[PDB]
Amino acid sequence: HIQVPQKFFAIKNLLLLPGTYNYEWYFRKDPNMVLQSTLGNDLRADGASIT
Amino acid sequence: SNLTKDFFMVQMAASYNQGYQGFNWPNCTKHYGFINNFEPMSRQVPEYGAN
Repeated sequence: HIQVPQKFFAIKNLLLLPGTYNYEWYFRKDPNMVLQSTLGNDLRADGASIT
Repeated sequence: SNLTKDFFMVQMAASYNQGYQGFNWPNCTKHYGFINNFEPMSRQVPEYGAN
């Protein structure tokens, strides 16, 4: 149960005025990029998955 | 942790005047403060069913 920030510098601390806004975003499922490992092995072969 | 979205915002707004902008590690943290004393943690116990 995590809380990820917003890192894109234009809309990370923007002040909005009234109006209706759409806000789309794409997330990852690559376990080599999402997760970290101490040994640094492959996490796709050694099957790790996030859903 | 167990601490809710409702009530973590009350503690960070009272002690450090945060909320409505980015939650960050504050500058001046006292000894009896909240964020240097809060320690979340997690374990995983098995199901302990019939088998």
